[PDB]
Amino acid sequence: MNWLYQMIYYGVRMWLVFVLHSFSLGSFGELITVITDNNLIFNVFYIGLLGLGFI
Amino acid sequence: PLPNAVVQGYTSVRGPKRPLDHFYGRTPLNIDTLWHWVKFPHRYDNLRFAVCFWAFLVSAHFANKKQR
Ligand SMILES: CCCCCCCCCCCCO[C@@H]1O[C@H](CO)[C@@H](O[C@H]2O[C@H](CO)[C@@H](O)[C@H](O)[C@H]2O)[C@H](O)[C@H]1O
Ligand SMILES: COCCOCCOCCOc1ccc(C(C)(C)CC(C)(C)C)cc1
Ligand SMILES: COCCOCCOCCOc1ccc(C(C)(C)CC(C)(C)C)cc1
Repeated sequence: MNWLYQMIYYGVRMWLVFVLHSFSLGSFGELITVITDNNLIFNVFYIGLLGLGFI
Repeated sequence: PLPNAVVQGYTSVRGPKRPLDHFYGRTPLNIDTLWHWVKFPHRYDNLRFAVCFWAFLVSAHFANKKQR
């Protein structure tokens, strides 16, 4: 029975990891874009077009 | 259509015209001799690019803040 338990536990763990990390990252992105849209001196590719994307 | 006097510019006698002065030892100064002193802008072109960017950006910032 512990095999079933560990399988369920790690499946739920992977689901939570993917979902929460994607959601948090997107939320931080949206807050930063709100700050830059409200301050267009900063609405510029301030890290770089490819640097941030590669990172 | 018009007489030869009108064409040649004189009725009887062609009058002498005083020639143009030259001012030896220096360039002529006329309305058409000014590019010798004033060429097209060539010294601050890159500063022009930078300042146009900064002007656009600062204007956009303050306009968005005013509108909001
Ligand atoms: C064609 C159909 C019938 C209509 C005919 C009449 C048409 C008239 C309109 C055209 C007028 C042109 O006017 C023209 O002016 C110039 C000035 O620039 C005169 O120019 C004249 O004076 C100048 C200086 O003042 C002299 O250096 C020059 O040698 C002499 O030609 C011309 O002599 C005249 O012909
Ligand atoms: C309404 O606008 C006012 C216009 O005023 C014109 C200003 O004219 C003053 C010009 O003064 C000089 C004098 C000499 C020169 C030199 C001879 C030094 C220029 C040179 C070496 C490029 C030929 C340049 C400018
Ligand atoms: C776009 O142009 C607008 C303004 O144009 C100004 C043109 O100025 C040129 C002035 O011409 C001169 C140049 C030199 C001089 C001096 C007196 C400096 C010459 C000198 C010392 C040799 C006698 C006088 C007039």
